[PDB]
Amino acid sequence: KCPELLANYCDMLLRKTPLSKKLTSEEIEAKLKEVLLVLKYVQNKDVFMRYHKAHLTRRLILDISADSEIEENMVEWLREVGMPADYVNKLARMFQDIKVSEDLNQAFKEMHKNNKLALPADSVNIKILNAGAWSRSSEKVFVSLPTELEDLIPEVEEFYKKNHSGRKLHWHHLMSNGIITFKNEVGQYDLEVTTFQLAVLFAWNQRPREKISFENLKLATELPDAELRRTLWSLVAFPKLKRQVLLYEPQVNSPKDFTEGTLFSVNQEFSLIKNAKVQKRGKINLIGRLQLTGIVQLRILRTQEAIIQIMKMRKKISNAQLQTELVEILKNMFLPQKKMIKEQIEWLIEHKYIRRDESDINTFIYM
Amino acid sequence: VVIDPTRTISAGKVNLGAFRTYPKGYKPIEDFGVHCKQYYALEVSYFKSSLDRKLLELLWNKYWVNTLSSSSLLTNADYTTGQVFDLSEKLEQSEAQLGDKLAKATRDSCKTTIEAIHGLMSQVIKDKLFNQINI
Repeated sequence: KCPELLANYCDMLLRKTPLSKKLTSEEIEAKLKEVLLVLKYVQNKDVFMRYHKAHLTRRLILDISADSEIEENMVEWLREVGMPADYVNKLARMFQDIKVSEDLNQAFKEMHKNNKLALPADSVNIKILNAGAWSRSSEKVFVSLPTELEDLIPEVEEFYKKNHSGRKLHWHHLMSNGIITFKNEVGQYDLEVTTFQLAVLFAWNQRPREKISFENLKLATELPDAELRRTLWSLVAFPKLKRQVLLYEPQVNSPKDFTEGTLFSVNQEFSLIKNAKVQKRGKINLIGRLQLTGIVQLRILRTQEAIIQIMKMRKKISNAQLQTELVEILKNMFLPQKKMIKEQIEWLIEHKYIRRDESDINTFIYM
Repeated sequence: VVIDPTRTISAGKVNLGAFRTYPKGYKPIEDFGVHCKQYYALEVSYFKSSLDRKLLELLWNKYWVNTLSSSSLLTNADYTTGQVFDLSEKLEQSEAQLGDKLAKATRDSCKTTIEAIHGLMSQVIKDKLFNQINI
């Protein structure tokens, strides 16, 4: 089915994700409701849910949402249309964390305003979100941040420790964004870049334009090898760009791979001009749509007769007791998840092998 | 026939259960299950031939120590109390009916009394044999 493509339509309606500037009025929201109806009719909703979660994370972590009330009501609309409760709970937790992060940033700006840090207190924003819902990966990659940001992370860590002692903050450099100022001769144009792109651009800043090799860049940025190449793809193969900021590639080739020992160098007189006419006060966004962050059928047959065995052993049981006995029995086999047990639960009740008690919503009766 | 091997092994008594069922249509306790109306229970009894009886008695004869050291009626006290309680219920039912079951109640009471007097007789015989020697 369409799945992800349909999710793209949502990205074109709920917020200005990229080319979604075509917004007319609130009636489009009604059209979104129709899309929700499609989500009811179609199958394979896991991909759609994952795409929607990724789009929401990309929109919220960048503050590019066209509307706020529509985004808040989208959770209720999705819950009404029918979706797993885990996704709804994760969305609610993400929204609550985003709400709390505004107050945290305001408190940080209001309190730390005498140390002067490095940049002005009105130019640094801190957004701390819970890692149990807003993230899934747990891998840390060095970025070798510049000296300007080397005095801001410790201050944020100290403030978080003072206010909410008991939790550890693990900074995620992939989702961070910022604006840098260039001085490429004719026109000084602001550029929006992530942490890795900022490090790559600032590596060739301690000695004018000059020229550096791939090995030197890798040894300076200290990035995770192959991922560094991906960052280069953002600075050498920017789509719909008249002239890239880092207009170099040595032996041509392609930004995908085969970098080898290419000598990339920044173009001092690069023609990075908005509308190709006088880049006096231009601004270029280079982040783009990055948003960086036992076969099943033979295995599902294992647990159903296990549930039926638990039921045939004892007629009366509760939900918690059923879960405890099921996980007690199935330890020798694979470790059960939560989604599989739930799926088996309504597969059993839909086959009317068990009866849901009317007085008690959790009590089950064998047949 | 339905039996429970694990409970039979653990407890020590067999779990023989003989069941017939009421046919469909005739409509006229959680242990029995949820279809207690559809199926019912039956009593169980056993038999053995004269040759089987002789062979079983002669084989069980190599149990003399337990035979004269069992001292029954001290191990089956719960069974006898339950039997007396069921006797009281059956007697009440028979009295209500009189206002037959009386014969069944009499037979059950006779069985329990015979068992009790058999236990007393074995105890008396053991006392006569063991405790009345060498002053």
